[PDB]
Amino acid sequence: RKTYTLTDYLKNTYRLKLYSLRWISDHEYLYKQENNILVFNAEYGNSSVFLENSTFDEFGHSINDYSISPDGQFILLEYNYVKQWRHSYTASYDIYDLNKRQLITEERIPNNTQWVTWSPVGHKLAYVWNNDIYVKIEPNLPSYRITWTGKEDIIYNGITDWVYEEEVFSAYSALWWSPNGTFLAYAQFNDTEVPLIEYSFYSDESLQYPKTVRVPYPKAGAVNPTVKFFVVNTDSLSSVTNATSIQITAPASMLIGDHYLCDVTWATQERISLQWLRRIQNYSVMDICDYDESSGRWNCLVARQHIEMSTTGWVGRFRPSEPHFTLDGNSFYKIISNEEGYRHICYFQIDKKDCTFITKGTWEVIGIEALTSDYLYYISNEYKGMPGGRNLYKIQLSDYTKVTCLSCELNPERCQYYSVSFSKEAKYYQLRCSGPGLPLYTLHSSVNDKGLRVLEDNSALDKMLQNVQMPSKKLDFIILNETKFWYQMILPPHFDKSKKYPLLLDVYAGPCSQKADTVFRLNWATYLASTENIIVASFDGRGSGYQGDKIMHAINRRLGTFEVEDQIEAARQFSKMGFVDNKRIAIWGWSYGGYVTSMVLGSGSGVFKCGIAVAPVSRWEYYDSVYTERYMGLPTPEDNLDHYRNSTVMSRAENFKQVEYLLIHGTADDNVHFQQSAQISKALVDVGVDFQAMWYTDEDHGIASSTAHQHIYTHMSHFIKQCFS
Amino acid sequence: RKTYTLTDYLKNTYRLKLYSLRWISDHEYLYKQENNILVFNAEYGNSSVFLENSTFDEFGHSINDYSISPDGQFILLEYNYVKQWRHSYTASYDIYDLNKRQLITEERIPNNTQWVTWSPVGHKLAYVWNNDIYVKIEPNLPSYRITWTGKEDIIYNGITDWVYEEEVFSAYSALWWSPNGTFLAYAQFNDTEVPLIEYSFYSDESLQYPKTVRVPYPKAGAVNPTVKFFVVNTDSLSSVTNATSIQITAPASMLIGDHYLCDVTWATQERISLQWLRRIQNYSVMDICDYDESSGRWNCLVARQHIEMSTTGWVGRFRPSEPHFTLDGNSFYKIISNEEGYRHICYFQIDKKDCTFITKGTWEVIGIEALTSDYLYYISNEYKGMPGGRNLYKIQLSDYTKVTCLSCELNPERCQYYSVSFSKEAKYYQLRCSGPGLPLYTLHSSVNDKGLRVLEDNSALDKMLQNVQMPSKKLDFIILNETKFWYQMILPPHFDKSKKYPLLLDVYAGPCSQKADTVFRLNWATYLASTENIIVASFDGRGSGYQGDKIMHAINRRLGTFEVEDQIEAARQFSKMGFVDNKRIAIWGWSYGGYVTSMVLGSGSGVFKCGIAVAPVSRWEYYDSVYTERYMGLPTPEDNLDHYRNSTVMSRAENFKQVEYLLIHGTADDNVHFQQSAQISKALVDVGVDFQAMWYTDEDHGIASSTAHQHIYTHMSHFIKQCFS
Amino acid sequence: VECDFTKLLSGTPPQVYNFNRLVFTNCNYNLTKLLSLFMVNEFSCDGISPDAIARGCYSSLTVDYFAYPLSMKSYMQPGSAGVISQYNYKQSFANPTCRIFATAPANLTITKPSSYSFISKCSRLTGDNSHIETPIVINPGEYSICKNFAPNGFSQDGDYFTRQLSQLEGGGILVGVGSVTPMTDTLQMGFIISVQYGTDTNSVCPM
Ligand SMILES: *[C@@H]1O[C@H](CO)[C@@H](O[C@@H]2O[C@H](CO)[C@@H](O)[C@H](O)[C@H]2NC(C)=O)[C@H](O)[C@H]1NC(C)=O
Ligand SMILES: *[C@@H]1O[C@H](CO)[C@@H](O[C@@H]2O[C@H](CO)[C@@H](O)[C@H](O)[C@H]2NC(C)=O)[C@H](O)[C@H]1NC(C)=O
Ligand SMILES: *[C@@H]1O[C@H](CO)[C@@H](O[C@@H]2O[C@H](CO)[C@@H](O)[C@H](O)[C@H]2NC(C)=O)[C@H](O)[C@H]1NC(C)=O
Ligand SMILES: *[C@@H]1O[C@H](CO)[C@@H](O)[C@H](O)[C@H]1NC(C)=O
Ligand SMILES: *[C@@H]1O[C@H](CO)[C@@H](O)[C@H](O)[C@H]1NC(C)=O
Ligand SMILES: *[C@@H]1O[C@H](CO)[C@@H](O)[C@H](O)[C@H]1NC(C)=O
Ligand SMILES: *[C@@H]1O[C@H](CO)[C@@H](O)[C@H](O)[C@H]1NC(C)=O
Ligand SMILES: *[C@@H]1O[C@H](CO)[C@@H](O)[C@H](O)[C@H]1NC(C)=O
Ligand SMILES: *[C@@H]1O[C@H](CO)[C@@H](O)[C@H](O)[C@H]1NC(C)=O
Ligand SMILES: *[C@@H]1O[C@H](CO)[C@@H](O)[C@H](O)[C@H]1NC(C)=O
Repeated sequence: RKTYTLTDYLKNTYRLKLYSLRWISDHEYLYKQENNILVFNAEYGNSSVFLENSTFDEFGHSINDYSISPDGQFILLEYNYVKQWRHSYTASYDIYDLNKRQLITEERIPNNTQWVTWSPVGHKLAYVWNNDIYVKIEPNLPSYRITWTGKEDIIYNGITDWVYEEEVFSAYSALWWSPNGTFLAYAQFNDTEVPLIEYSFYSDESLQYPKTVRVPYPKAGAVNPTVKFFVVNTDSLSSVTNATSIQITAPASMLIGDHYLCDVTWATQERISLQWLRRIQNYSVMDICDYDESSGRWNCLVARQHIEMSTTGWVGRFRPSEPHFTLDGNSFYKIISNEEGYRHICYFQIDKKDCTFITKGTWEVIGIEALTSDYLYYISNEYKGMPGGRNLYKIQLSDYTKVTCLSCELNPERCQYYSVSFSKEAKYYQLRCSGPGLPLYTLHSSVNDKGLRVLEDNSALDKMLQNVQMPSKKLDFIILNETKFWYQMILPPHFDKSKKYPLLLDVYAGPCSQKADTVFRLNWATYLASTENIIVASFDGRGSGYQGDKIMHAINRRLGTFEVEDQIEAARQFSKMGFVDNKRIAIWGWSYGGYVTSMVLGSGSGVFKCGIAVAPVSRWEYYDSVYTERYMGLPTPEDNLDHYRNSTVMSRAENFKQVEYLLIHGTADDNVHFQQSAQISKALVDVGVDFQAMWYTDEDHGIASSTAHQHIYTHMSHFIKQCFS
Repeated sequence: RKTYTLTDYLKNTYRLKLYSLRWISDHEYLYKQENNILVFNAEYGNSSVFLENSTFDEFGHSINDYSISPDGQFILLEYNYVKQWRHSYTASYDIYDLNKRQLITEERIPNNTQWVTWSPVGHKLAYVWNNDIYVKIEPNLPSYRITWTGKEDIIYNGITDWVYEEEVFSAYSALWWSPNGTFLAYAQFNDTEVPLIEYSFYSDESLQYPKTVRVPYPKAGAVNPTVKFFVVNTDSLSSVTNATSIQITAPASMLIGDHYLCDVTWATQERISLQWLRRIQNYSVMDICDYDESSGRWNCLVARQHIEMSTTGWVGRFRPSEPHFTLDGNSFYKIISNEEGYRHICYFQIDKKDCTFITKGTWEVIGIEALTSDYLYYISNEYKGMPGGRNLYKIQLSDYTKVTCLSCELNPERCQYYSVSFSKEAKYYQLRCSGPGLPLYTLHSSVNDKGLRVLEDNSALDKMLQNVQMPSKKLDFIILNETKFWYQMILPPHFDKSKKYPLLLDVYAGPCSQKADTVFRLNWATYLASTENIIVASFDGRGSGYQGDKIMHAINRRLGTFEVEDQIEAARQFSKMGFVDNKRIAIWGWSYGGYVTSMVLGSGSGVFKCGIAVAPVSRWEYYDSVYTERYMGLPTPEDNLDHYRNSTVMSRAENFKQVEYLLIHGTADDNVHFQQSAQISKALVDVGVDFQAMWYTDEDHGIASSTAHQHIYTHMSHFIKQCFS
Repeated sequence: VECDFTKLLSGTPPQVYNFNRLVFTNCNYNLTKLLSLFMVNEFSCDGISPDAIARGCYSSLTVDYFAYPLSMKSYMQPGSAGVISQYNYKQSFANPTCRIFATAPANLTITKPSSYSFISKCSRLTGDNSHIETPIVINPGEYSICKNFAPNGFSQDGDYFTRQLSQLEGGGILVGVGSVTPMTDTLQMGFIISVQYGTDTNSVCPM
């Protein structure tokens, strides 16, 4: 047969089909077939054409994306999409009336719009243009300006800046709609004193002078942005008078120093749940926060604040979790750490400090997916004791002892990694599968837990891949002095433990990182294992999440010590197996994985022979404040400065004389700047180490442009084959 | 025996001794032994002491350089030396009396001063501090200010900006002293509208946010700095009145467009000879200006303008040459191109348009070293018809047919490349040789061309080199369709004509460049030939400058066409010889060997296996105006836009698939920016060509830092060794 | 009817090249008023020169006032070939006229200019490569062709202006260069007065 090749990987010869649907009601979802937007009745499976492929009626602009009004009488049409950052972008929009037949040309949305969203109930639009919020009650009618203080790279009204988008909110939208769409709550940011990063973006070939990109970027220990929270009443808007935004001030526990806003959530139609966090990310306070009809203000009591703390580490996995409120709003459910360290579900009341654990065990709850009046649906890694898997469970809110798994036994030898999408009111749900087998989408009924139909079983790929020689996958554990840590190995086809194979140790080793999961992937490791007969292994040591806060918080204030040593010990225990060739061992990464690769390769261990560090981290004083000050503290002499200086790659530059090192970095990188590789190179030069470098001009952290994405992996493949001969 | 190892090169194990002297008078010069400034008597050589080794003047500040006063009563000591560009720096100066033995502690020269110079006779200092010019009539006396209109990066009074310093003047000093020192003549440059180039300087491991370096740099076709020329009378300086300067305007034949100022030279003590260049460097006007006592101004007459046109190309080898005036100041000798196209000395009268050529032949004079009342000394490549050899001749001013060679028969087998240093009044001269043998310095009496003594024989290095295997060197010619083109080969030790040898072909191929001459060198080619047994050949094709104006002006407006094909044809001719291995042939060069190497590899010839381009030029619109506009004209659709766009490395990227490429560039490069290599790498990624790259952090064009200079050659010598198996 | 003399000291005086030529017709004049108003530094009227021109009758009277530094009085004296008499202004000795110099204190209502200016180089570039430079001398009493680049005054010394003359002017580029003397502490005025006899139109007469 044939094998997975670089041509098959970089051209996507073998593709995974995905059934991306979009619920709009209790029983209907919208699926986009050839170009038509369909509507499927979920109980029987019959379909009807919601909008025929008239998208070429415009014909002047290709439609990047669409958004149906929740009631179903309008639709937005993106075009001229331009990407700024991972989540940020700009586009131009058109509104198409699904009722008459006609595209609206009256008071159109501006061209350089930054964000646009629909009200959850109705057909009201709020959009951001030039860092300012405008609200359209009717698509025909003009828009009312809300905020007048927007400025470029200074004040962000309704959208997040670089640091919040990248780390805190993980999104570009900083405006939230009330459940009825009555209130519009948004957050304003202020980057006046935040220092700017500057790098050269050259151009396409025809620009004489390279341009400079200046982004407000706070580095570890530098000035952070400032946030403000406002809530608007959209029903009382008028053209004659400017809108009135009522500020909700942070609780007294946060105002003493520097703090973050980390969550917003609407409990009732009039009760917000703001969640604040401090720059010293040990302490968070939630504000169950109400509205007065008579006063019109949001007075926000102190008896309803809920404090979460962490003595050992930091609050949350990457952030404090989100409350899943009960319908009446007098209770909510949330995932917090127990006394044993594992994260489980607390029943809270808004007026009581204590929570009751409805779940407990030596596992964690990854998320609460749906909450009904009688049952709570959550994703857990309880089944089989494997942190890799993620199955779906439900609990009776009346009797917490009754737990039923809705997806453990559906397809046990093929699906072990589930994701669920729930219809409104949680009547039907689509169980997405990606586990140890080709993905499988199925539609289920919440009334009786019965499988209605198989949406996409990926049967054509199961026929194409019986002609290819495909790698295996192993998932097991190794005991480190009391504890079991999980590793994965992508074994070559026709694997034989009698013979020795090379080993490339794929590394991320980031804090709260799952790397030995159960997902099925088709990537560069499939190439290596199938064609080059390399073993590509990954390991989860100290600092990895989903196994408790004892493992996760083990690297607290000591980034770059236990991550590195666990990877080196994992490589040693791999090499002391019967099928790993001791001489040929390598390691690589793209991120904190690149940091770990550099700090493992320049540690003098002698285990490894070779290594690639794509977009690595060198110092933690070069990276942003939110990410580094969560795991390492401030870089001041009194708190933590010995370890901001004593764990750097350039302090190990004399140990690179024993390894072959490839250092790759894109020259226009916002996230992990080019500085962090440009100084690794300088430190390596100053000591006399020969290393191979490569720069990808105008590329960013995730080098993903098709030409650059093929170049990076062909270059890395050549380097690996040279290292392994 | 040993060989010449990379350690022997990067560590300067074998070091050539120099004999650098300063003629302070007509018969005495100041050598410098261990640290002692010794004054020698030329006729006898008995060496009395001038300043003892006890240099604790500032007690800790290392003295970077010294400058004895012309009268000998003071010494200028410089320290705190900070380099800016190839010819620019800022330092701190303290004066030290030799009449007394006391360091001057009153009215000192400020700490960060750009250029300091003495008067030609007497003790006056003129220094440029913060782009402004000051004069000290007495070293222990407060300064006088001349210019009040100096701003950083905009207006330069008495110093040159980047572009004039790099090309027009090749010096940081734009202030000139009269033969007395009565007047001081300076130039003002205005960079208000010249666009800036911005690149990043990381500058340390400690610097959290990388710095941005902004330099005023006119790229080809952009706005260009202006020039104003002033002369100030130093003998009339007072504190009560700010100094007055007399401006001299360019001739009106230069005022119709854009122009340069390419030369300034003093004829008499009241007569300055300015020499301008039109922006299209086909035209040039030389202007003799006479100080008018009654008017107080400087009258530049029309009948004394001497215009030099070059119909077939640019004027001058790199810029129009300087006059060599006589004592009376009513005539001068200048090197201009004759009718046959060979640059010879022609004798001008001040007030007559015609001049009379005094030398003729199929060769070129390189410079007029000294002009005595009865003789004129010049350096020519006439001897034996070798363009790569320089010798010294004298020609009698009374009879032009009497020419003697003063340095032809001194040591023919060992010296064929000469440079002379003439004493004041031209009564003694030192012959500095660097010919086929080791460098050899001698002192001669001008009275009857006697040979006094051998100052430096380099006899220790000879004995050191008698025990290593040193390469040969062959300097011959090949004929191309009618003409004679000269090449050189660094032949390995024990060179055998029967055996096949790999060929590396060092390139500059710059316009008016000699790459096959007789100079003795110890460099990377010596390593290659000695240890690796690699022939390192260099070829003089069309565009070389000491063979006539028909060879040199052939690449006029045609850069990248003949320079590139001549090297490929030279490689084919070398392959026809028996000793060259045709499979292993490589090419390389530094930025214009870089341009030519990139263009040769991206041409589909198939001759060359691999190439190294160091700091290469990519596109001629990315480069400065003075250099590029000299050889190519303006990048406008009327003049030469077509060949500006047809001579790019980027448009040759599809032919790079048959080549192995190493692309090296320093990220802080100011001359040939990192934009060049960034745009090459982008163009080879966008089409799918695999290549190797390396960046050097904080490094300028001439990578010279000891660690980086050691790293680049160790990297390149590994790439070459991999190419040649 | 009177020959209005207020206009000479009205406003800011012009430069030497851009003089305001002046004419009187059928009026009455008193030169003694001008002499009393302006302290005279030098008085070198040539030709008829009756120690003044305030008693003779004429067809018309001409004034060519300009602001000039006293330092350069020699260039405008007769028989000179300096830059002033070549490109800026030459006195018209063909007809009855003479020369007057004065200076102005703060007591006067006159406003000082920015600085004194004069033309240094006014040339005609012809030939391929624009190589022949043929100076344009000016006939007496005529404006220089290089006046129109900066009529009010020259900004800084060393200004390189240019213009392409039409086939009527003679062809070729016209390069004009101006020189700026730094402004003196005290203002100065220079007058060149031309008197013309009328054979049958002798109207202008003294009071
Ligand atoms: C340096 O050059 C600049 C521009 O060539 C000069 O600035 C100009 O000054 C004039 C004088 O009024 C203005 O009208 C222009 O608008 C200015 N141009 C600009 C600012 O771009 C400047 O005066 C020169 N400096 C000198 C001669 O010392
Ligand atoms: C010479 O001229 C310069 C012109 O710059 C004078 O320096 C300026 O003097 C004024 C006061 O009238 C200050 O406001 C400026 O700041 C000065 N310029 C600078 C660059 O400092 C200088 O004073 C004059 N010299 C004499 C002796 O009058
Ligand atoms: C060189 O220096 C001498 C004096 O050392 C100058 O002699 C005087 O120069 C001035 C002009 O600046 C004349 O007006 C004097 O008549 C000269 N003789 C004296 C003062 O005795 C000589 O001119 C200088 N050379 C120049 C300025 O070219
Ligand atoms: C957006 O730009 C296009 C031109 O590409 C223009 O036709 C259109 O009117 C613009 N729309 C708005 C809302 O300004
Ligand atoms: C933003 O910050 C600046 C300085 O920190 C402050 O002056 C301003 O009031 C803040 N708020 C704004 C601009 O709305
Ligand atoms: C710093 O040095 C080593 C490694 O660099 C580290 O293990 C040690 O604990 C640190 N010590 C101090 C005093 O910071
Ligand atoms: C060399 O000797 C001569 C006399 O022979 C003497 O005048 C001269 O000063 C000496 N030179 C030095 C530098 O002492
Ligand atoms: C300067 O003094 C003598 C010169 O003969 C000798 O010791 C040496 O060259 C110098 N001394 C030092 C300490 O450099
Ligand atoms: C230069 O700086 C040093 C240290 O700041 C100071 O002592 C000295 O006086 C300065 N010299 C001058 C000329 O400014
Ligand atoms: C120089 O170049 C210009 C423009 O390319 C051309 O007009 C001229 O004839 C050339 N030769 C001379 C001598 O100016």
